[PDB]
Amino acid sequence: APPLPPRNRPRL
Amino acid sequence: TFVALYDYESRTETDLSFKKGERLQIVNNTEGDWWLAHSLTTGETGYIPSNYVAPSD
Repeated sequence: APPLPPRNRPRL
Repeated sequence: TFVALYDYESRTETDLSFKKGERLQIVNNTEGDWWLAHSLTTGETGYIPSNYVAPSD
């Protein structure tokens, strides 16, 4: 399976 | 709508797990590589890796 992408930028 | 190309098992509580062939509605796709999706098959909603799904009919 494809590599998972990094998590999204958390919002503040 | 989108369809899953692979299965995906949630890695955090607010992810959405899904199966290959499952139809998903994309509800937010502006926050990064992880999209908020609503499963049309299970009714559940959570984040998914956008590279595991593709546009469907």
